[PDB]
Amino acid sequence: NNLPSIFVPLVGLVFPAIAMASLFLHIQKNK
Amino acid sequence: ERNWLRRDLNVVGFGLIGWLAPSSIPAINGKSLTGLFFDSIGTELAHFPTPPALTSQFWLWLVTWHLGLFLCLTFGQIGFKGRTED
Amino acid sequence: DISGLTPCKDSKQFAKREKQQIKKLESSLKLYAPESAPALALNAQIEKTKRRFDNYGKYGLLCGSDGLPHLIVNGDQRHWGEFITPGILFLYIAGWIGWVGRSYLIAISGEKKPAMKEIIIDVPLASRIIFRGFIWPVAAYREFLNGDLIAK
Amino acid sequence: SHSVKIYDTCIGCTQCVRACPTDVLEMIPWDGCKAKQIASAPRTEDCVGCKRCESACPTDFLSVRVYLWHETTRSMGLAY
Amino acid sequence: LVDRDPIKTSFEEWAKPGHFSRTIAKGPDTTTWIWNLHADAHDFDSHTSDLEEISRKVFSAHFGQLSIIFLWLSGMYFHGARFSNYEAWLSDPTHIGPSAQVVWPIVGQEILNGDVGGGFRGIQITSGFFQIWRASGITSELQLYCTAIGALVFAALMLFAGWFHYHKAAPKLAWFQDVESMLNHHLAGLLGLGSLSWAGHQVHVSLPINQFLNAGVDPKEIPLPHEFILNRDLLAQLYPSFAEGATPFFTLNWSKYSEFLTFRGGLDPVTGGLWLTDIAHHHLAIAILFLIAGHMYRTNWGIGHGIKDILEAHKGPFTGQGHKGLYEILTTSWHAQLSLNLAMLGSLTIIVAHHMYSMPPYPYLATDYATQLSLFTHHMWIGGFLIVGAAAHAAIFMVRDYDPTNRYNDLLDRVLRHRDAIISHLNWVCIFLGFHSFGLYIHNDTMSALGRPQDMFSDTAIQLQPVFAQWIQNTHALAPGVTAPGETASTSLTWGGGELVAVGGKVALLPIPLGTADFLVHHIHAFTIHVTVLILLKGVLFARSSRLIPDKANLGFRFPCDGPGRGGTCQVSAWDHVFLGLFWMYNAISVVIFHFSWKMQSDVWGSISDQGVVTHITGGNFAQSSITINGWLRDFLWAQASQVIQSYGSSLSAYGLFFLGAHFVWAFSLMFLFSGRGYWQELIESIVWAHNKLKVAPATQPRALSIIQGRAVGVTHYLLGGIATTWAFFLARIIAV
Amino acid sequence: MRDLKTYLSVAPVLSTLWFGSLAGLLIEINRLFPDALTFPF
Amino acid sequence: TFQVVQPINGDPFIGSLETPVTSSPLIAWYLSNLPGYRTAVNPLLRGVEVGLAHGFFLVGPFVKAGPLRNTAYAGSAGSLAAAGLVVILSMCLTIYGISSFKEGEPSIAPSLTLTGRKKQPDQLQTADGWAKFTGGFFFGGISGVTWAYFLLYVLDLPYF
Ligand code: CLA
Ligand code: CLA
Ligand code: CLA
Repeated sequence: NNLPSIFVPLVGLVFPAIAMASLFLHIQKNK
Repeated sequence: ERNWLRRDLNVVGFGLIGWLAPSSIPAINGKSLTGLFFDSIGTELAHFPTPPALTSQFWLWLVTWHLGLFLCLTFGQIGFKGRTED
Repeated sequence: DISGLTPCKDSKQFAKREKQQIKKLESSLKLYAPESAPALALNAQIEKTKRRFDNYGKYGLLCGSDGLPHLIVNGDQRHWGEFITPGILFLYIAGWIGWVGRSYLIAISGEKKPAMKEIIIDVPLASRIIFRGFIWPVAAYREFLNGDLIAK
Repeated sequence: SHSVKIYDTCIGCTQCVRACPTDVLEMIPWDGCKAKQIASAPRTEDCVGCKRCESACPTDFLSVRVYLWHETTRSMGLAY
Repeated sequence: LVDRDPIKTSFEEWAKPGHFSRTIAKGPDTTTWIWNLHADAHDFDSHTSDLEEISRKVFSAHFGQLSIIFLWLSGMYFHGARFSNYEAWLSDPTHIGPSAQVVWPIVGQEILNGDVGGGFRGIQITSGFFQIWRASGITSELQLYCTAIGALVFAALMLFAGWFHYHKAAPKLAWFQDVESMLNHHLAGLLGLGSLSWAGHQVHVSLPINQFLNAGVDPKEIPLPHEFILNRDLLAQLYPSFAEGATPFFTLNWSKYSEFLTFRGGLDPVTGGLWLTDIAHHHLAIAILFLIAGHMYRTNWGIGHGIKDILEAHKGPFTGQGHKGLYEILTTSWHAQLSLNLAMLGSLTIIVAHHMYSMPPYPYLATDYATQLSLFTHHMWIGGFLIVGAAAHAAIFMVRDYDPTNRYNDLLDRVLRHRDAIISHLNWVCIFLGFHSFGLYIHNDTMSALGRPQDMFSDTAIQLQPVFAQWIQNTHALAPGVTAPGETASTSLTWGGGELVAVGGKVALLPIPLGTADFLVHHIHAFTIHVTVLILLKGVLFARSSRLIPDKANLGFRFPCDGPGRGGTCQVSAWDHVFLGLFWMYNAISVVIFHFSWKMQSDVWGSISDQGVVTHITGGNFAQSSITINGWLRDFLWAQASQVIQSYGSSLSAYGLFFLGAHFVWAFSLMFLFSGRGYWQELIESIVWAHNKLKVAPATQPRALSIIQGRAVGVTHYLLGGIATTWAFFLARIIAV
Repeated sequence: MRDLKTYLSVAPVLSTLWFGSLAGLLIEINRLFPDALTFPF
Repeated sequence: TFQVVQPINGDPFIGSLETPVTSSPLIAWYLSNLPGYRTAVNPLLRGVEVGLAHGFFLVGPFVKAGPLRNTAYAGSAGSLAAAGLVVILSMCLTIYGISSFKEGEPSIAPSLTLTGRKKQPDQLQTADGWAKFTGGFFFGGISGVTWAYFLLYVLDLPYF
């Protein structure tokens, strides 16, 4: 199939970047 | 903090002349260190832009010439400037 | 035949081990003159190897399938010399040592500075106490009966 | 800031207040010992948690006790 | 200037342990007292604050050291005369393995007396004493017996001198602070005269006897050394120039001595070592140079230099007052001198280890592979240990003897005022070297595992050529006839001349090529050395104060921590920086010795046939296999450990036993390194409880080891286990092949 | 000498003498009766 | 006697020193003219210059050392990788700017020169200034990568 050519980069490069950016913004937040 | 070298450009000419004068004596089997370096420079320009090979004698002459030249320049600066502080 | 073992004297692998060891020793002797000292040493080694194998054969040990002696420690009377008698001897000796140490420690406990008698031993008192441990079982048992063995 | 507490087994030796590397501890008058003194701990916001005071106390178990707690810029010894 | 009978000779102090310290002399309340007794035994500074007493104590201990060394030499010479096969080896050096130790047959340990040739059974030695004795002209065991007797006499003399110069006539402080006279005497007399005497011995003894031996003469038919002195006709037959006597020397006709004073270079084809005439000329020239150099410093006659005057005149626009004040520091502190001398001696030992393998100075030494490997490794380890000790004592000086109010120095003050920049730059350099040296090995491993050999850093895919070292090799190979006209051959065969020297069917030395693997391993060496220098220099520079603990100098040189505060302060003392640098020194030296062993076995050592084809021990696999960590694990550690693990039942079984014993000792150290004191003190409390129950509780209360003692035990056991394992592995591998 | 006798009673010297004598006795015992695996008497 | 090293601005109690490396007139002139130190210019224009310079450089290593260096697709793959790295760096700059700066606050840059003269604090240390800088940097980096690829693989210039 062609699905692994999409989901492997999606889980290895895109989702980690989004999660790390969101988590850094969360931990750096103050009020 | 400015003019930290106490600029005196007479050192450049004096050091260059005081290196070129003794180094021009042909005590090396009829040849001089400056002469050997200049002939090596001339030989390596015949195949421009190809660089000198690892087995060429150019590098040895370059290093040995610049060692003495730098020694003359440094000692000239120290002597010229040290006359007024001691 | 305990655990399917066989006596050493009937074991063929035991003899093969002996033959291999002797043959290995004999190949080194051919490199030296018979009168030289190394030849004498190798002769003594060969004789000692033969004597050791004969003695192991005589004592009634048990061999496995590899031709190596095995020890039985279950308490059978036919193999009491393997574990029981050396164990009793060791227990006697260890009790002697411990009793002598305890007696010396108790002897110097009443002094002004008992610590200084531990780094610099009082030789005559220890020498007098050394002989007393030869009868340690009787003294220890009587002390246990009198209740002086355990600190109150 | 850390927590520094004093108990009434104190003998008034002064050795804890001489040992502190920041001014946290001081002597106050008292009654209950021969020396007529006891240690006090008014400035525990300046405590670094070194326990030099507890190494100096001669009581069987310490008459001064330090309990490590929330850490701040002063209590971490940061000069950044 | 001495004092007559300063201290009475008596046995009274022998019966009062800890007399040197007020605290220790009280008595053993706990077991910590016993450990405190041994740790402070030789710290003479803590005993008394008088410099004269410390100097007098220091002077006498060196006599005891010399006595112990002389006893060791006497034993070494005696064992060669009585329990060796030296005389059989002297007739056939290439087929007989040297041996000088024999074992009593007790519990079956006579198996260690394996054959070595010459009708002898013993333990093969790898110290190289046989070659030393052969190069000196020694032929019979009578001479060795005489040498052992003389060494024993000298040991007795040293012991008597040590007693005398402390109990009968102890020099004053003014005698010790005469550095000009000491330097003059140690240069002109100790070194120059020793070199001249050795040159004379080589001229009159070693040259004729070694010529006779090289000619093929039976050692029992060679004339005795004194016959060459009483009979000048024999020397004239060997060397015609001896017929003219010393007349050419005094008429400046020195060219007549060219027969036995040469400048050949290279190796002797018969023996595979350096020419002895070159060695004699070298020692003569060195003696002249040291004799001249010993007339530099001023003494009672006014001519010469003053060291203080030289120091005071060296200052610059960047350094302020310069070296002014360094003369007073180095004449009042024993620790700074010790640190400087330790560093220099360690560097010299490493240089000696590097030099002795490429220019083999002894006959039949290059073809004895085990001796070469052992000497290299031994001297590398000694140099590393001395270098670490240098930093330790520098930190001790910084903590104790630093006093700017009376001993100000501008150069030391300026270093302490910018230490942050130095430490940060060294940190960055270490990180850069670690990334760009070890990372290339991980890249190679990943590319090889993924099936992409064309993307590796190697001689076939991506070359990293060390062009600077190759240029130096080319310059040194072409030196004779261009820049060294007086030389006949190059200084070493490794420069790449192209010639091969073979002795008895084995390869002695030949050119050593450099490629991609050498680049990587050299940068690994640089990285490890830089990290070690970081840990030691940080430890020295921050000994007195830091931003974390401003008052660190008041706590001393050897303290465990300053408590759990400031986030935690474990390992802040200067002692802990030496404790941590020992581990990195071990790492660096292990890597260096592994590199040496594999490179030698792969590219140099081997056997030569009749047709002239060389078969190396491992077949030249270093170039392609060492570029990966898997290669080091497989082709070096796995393959070459088969000799040591198969040694049971043979004469090499002692190495097999030591392998496992050292493994156990190394693993045993991790208990002290990973755990802390409180657990063990709590555990002892329960054990003491049952001893109280049976009335066997000691009056000396048991205590757990201190924090520093536990750290020291751990590091000592760690180093012992690792070094012993490597030692057994190397010896078992190299004796068999 | 009383002080010399005191130095001979210190722990390390006494332990060394005791262990040397013990090792000698054990070595001679194993020399007279080698390879003992069982107590035959 | 003449001495070269002096304390920073004459104050010996501030943790720095003045050396020829830090205070040489040539070095001082060179650093003052870089875009990162032009405090009186629109941050967008400095960001565009920084992006252009940094994007132009990145093409070389990716092109020459990449997994497809020995194939006909070397240049395109290298340029695409450089563009991806530029995108990642732009994301990092945006995230840093969001985390560090709050809307409506004044600048936190120093407002004193080395000679004691009062100056307007840099506007790069504000949310708006950093956003402009990041948007200039992204546009500059993409433009530099495209220019490098164009020069290397659309014009057959005699390089190397
Ligand atoms: C010429 C060389 C030299 C000299 C004269 C000294 C002299 C000194 N050093 Mg020193 N040192 C040196 C080299 C030297 N060092 C080197 C090379 C290192 C680096 C490893 C060190 C590291 C070092 C440290 C870390 C310390 C010293 C200290 C000292 C001082 C006290 C030493 C003491 O009490 O020893 C006591 C001696 C011992 C406890 C013996 C140790 C035994 C070793 C570790 C194990 C041997 C194993 C053995 C084979 C097993 C057999 C055991 C047997 C019972 C069966 C003293 C002035 C101390 C100091 O000044 O404190 C303020 C200190 O803390 N040194
Ligand atoms: C094998 C274990 C190991 C490793 C890897 C290290 C590594 C390091 N030690 Mg170290 N150390 C160790 C054991 C180890 N030590 C032990 C047992 C001790 C004794 C207690 C010490 C004691 C010690 C001291 C005292 C010091 C160090 C320091 C250092 C660092 C040196 C500077 C540098 O950049 O090096 C190069 C770094 C490496 C080789 C590690 C990187 C590994 C490769 C390159 C993989 C890279 C992956 C890459 C980044 C992508 C990953 C991304 C991820 C998503 C997968 C380095 C990180 C020093 C320090 O702090 O720095 C100066 C220092 O002062 N160590
Ligand atoms: C005469 C001395 C003596 C005596 C009677 C005992 C008796 C005992 N010890 Mg013990 N012990 C001793 C010395 C002694 N210990 C020493 C010196 C140490 C430090 C090495 C220990 C360390 C120790 C531990 C760690 C433990 C015991 C335990 C025990 C109990 C279990 C039985 C046993 O054998 O344990 C085994 C005992 C040992 C292996 C100790 C080694 C034997 C030493 C070498 C004997 C030394 C004798 C001494 C030199 C006497 C000199 C006499 C002379 C002056 C005349 C038992 C009550 C165990 C217990 O029940 O916990 C409470 C336990 O866990 N002991």
